[PDB]
Amino acid sequence: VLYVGSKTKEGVVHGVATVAEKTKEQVTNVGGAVVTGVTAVAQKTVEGAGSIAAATGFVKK
Amino acid sequence: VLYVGSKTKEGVVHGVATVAEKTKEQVTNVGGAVVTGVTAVAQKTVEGAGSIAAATGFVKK
Amino acid sequence: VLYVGSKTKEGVVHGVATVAEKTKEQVTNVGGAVVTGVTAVAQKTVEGAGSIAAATGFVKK
Amino acid sequence: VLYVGSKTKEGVVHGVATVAEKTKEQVTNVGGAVVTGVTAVAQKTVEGAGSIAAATGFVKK
Amino acid sequence: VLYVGSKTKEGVVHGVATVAEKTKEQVTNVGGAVVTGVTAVAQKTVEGAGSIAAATGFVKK
Amino acid sequence: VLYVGSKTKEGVVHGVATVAEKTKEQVTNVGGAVVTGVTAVAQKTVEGAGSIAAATGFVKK
Amino acid sequence: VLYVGSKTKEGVVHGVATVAEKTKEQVTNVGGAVVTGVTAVAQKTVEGAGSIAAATGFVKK
Amino acid sequence: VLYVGSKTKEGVVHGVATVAEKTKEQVTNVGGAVVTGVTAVAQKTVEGAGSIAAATGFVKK
Ligand SMILES: Cc1ccc2c(c1)sc(-c1ccc(N(C)C)cc1)[n+]2C
Ligand SMILES: Cc1ccc2c(c1)sc(-c1ccc(N(C)C)cc1)[n+]2C
Ligand SMILES: Cc1ccc2c(c1)sc(-c1ccc(N(C)C)cc1)[n+]2C
Ligand SMILES: Cc1ccc2c(c1)sc(-c1ccc(N(C)C)cc1)[n+]2C
Ligand SMILES: Cc1ccc2c(c1)sc(-c1ccc(N(C)C)cc1)[n+]2C
Ligand SMILES: Cc1ccc2c(c1)sc(-c1ccc(N(C)C)cc1)[n+]2C
Ligand SMILES: Cc1ccc2c(c1)sc(-c1ccc(N(C)C)cc1)[n+]2C
Ligand SMILES: Cc1ccc2c(c1)sc(-c1ccc(N(C)C)cc1)[n+]2C
Repeated sequence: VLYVGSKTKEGVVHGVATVAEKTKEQVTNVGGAVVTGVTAVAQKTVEGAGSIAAATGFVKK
Repeated sequence: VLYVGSKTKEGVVHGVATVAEKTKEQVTNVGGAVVTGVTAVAQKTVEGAGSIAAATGFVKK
Repeated sequence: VLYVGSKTKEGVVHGVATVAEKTKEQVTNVGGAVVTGVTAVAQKTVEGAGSIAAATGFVKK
Repeated sequence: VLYVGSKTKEGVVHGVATVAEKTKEQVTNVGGAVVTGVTAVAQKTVEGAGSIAAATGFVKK
Repeated sequence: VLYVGSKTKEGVVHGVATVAEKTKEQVTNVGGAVVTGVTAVAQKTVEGAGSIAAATGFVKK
Repeated sequence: VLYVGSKTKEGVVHGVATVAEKTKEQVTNVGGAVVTGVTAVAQKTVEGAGSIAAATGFVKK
Repeated sequence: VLYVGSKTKEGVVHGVATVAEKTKEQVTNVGGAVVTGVTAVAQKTVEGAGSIAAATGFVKK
Repeated sequence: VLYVGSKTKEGVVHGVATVAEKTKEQVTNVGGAVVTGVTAVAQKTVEGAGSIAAATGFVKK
């Protein structure tokens, strides 16, 4: 009955340095799912599913 | 009955430096799903599904 | 009845330095799922499934 | 009834330096699931399944 | 007699990302010389002295 | 008599990522010379002295 | 008489990632010379002295 | 008479990752010379003295 939060962190990203030097980056997709290059991502979910970088081929029900 | 939040963080991104030097970046998609290049993203969901970089091939019900 | 959080961390990423030098990066997908290059990702889920870099081939029910 | 958290850490990644020099990185997927290159990832799940880098071939029910 | 320069670089700085988070930065100088915080500086000198971040206490001739 | 330069580099800095988190940075100088924090600096000198981060106490001739 | 330079490098710095987390950084100088924190520095000198991070106490001639 | 340089390197630094976590860094100088923290430095000198991190107490001629 006396919750006291103070300077708390939940789902936090900080202090990120990235260098990426590429000559050729190619993605070829035929009927599927491709996720590429996810950087410095943060989230908080309450009462639900939390997905960040999810690829599902297909759902053929 | 006495929740006291103070300087709390939930789903936070800060301090991000990114350099990307590419000569050729190509994406070719035929009937699928492609997600590429997600940087410095933050969210908070209450009572729901929270997705950031999600690719689903297809839903053929 | 007297929860007192103070400077706590849950699902936190900080202080990350990355260099990536490639000449050719290629992804070829035919009806599947490919996830590539997930860096500096943090999340917190309450009452749900938490996935970060998940690839599912397909769901043929 | 008197939980007192102080400077605690749960699912935390910090102080990570990575260099990756490649001439050719290729992924070829035909109807499966491929996950590649997951770095500096942290999460905390309460009352749910927590997966980071999971690849499932397919679910044919 | 046939100098042919092509895409040459001399005194060049490029692709620099910097983050600096400080709570207190102080400089106290009494009769001296202080240089602080020189970032991403480039020069080319022909037939002369080239100095970038030089501090000389004093010249009492 | 047929100098042919092509894509040459002399005094070059590139691809630099820096993070600096400090609580207190102090410099106290009394009659001297202090140089601090020189990052990503490049120069080319022809027929002269080339100094980057030089501190001389004093010159009492 | 047929110098042919091609993709040559002289005094070059590239691909540098640095993280520095300090609580207290102090410099106290009384009549001397202090150099601190020189990162990712490159130079080329022709027909002269080349110094990068040089500290001289004093020159009392 | 037919010098042919090709993809040569002279005084080159590349691919450097550094993390430094300190609680207290102090320098106290009284009439001397202190050099501290030189990282990822490259130079090329022709017909001259090349010094990188040199500290001289004093020159009392
Ligand atoms: C910081 C924080 C976050 C959530 C949170 C609390 C504190 S306390 C609490 C709670 C949940 C269920 C019940 N009952 C049904 C008896 C009573 C309290 N929640 C859900
Ligand atoms: C900061 C914060 C946010 C939400 C929050 C609390 C604190 S505490 C609380 C709560 C949830 C359910 C119930 N019952 C059904 C007994 C009673 C209280 N919520 C929903
Ligand atoms: C920081 C924090 C977050 C959540 C949290 C607590 C502390 S304590 C608590 C709780 C859960 C279930 C029940 N009952 C059903 C007896 C009573 C209390 N929750 C849910
Ligand atoms: C830090 C922290 C996190 C969770 C947490 C506590 C403290 S204390 C607690 C709890 C769980 C169940 C019950 N009952 C049903 C008697 C009472 C308390 N939880 C769930
Ligand atoms: C790219 C470039 C820049 C300058 C440069 C050359 C090429 S070639 C040259 C030269 C210097 C001195 C003399 N003599 C006194 C015989 C003859 C030529 N300079 C001065
Ligand atoms: C790329 C480059 C840079 C400088 C440079 C050359 C090529 S070639 C040259 C030279 C210097 C002296 C003389 N004499 C006095 C015979 C003739 C040529 N310099 C000075
Ligand atoms: C790339 C490069 C840069 C400079 C350079 C050469 C090649 S070749 C050369 C030279 C120096 C001295 C003399 N004489 C006095 C006979 C003749 C040639 N320089 C000065
Ligand atoms: C790559 C490179 C760099 C320097 C360089 C050469 C090639 S070739 C050369 C040279 C020096 C002296 C003389 N004489 C006085 C006969 C002739 C040539 N240098 C000085």
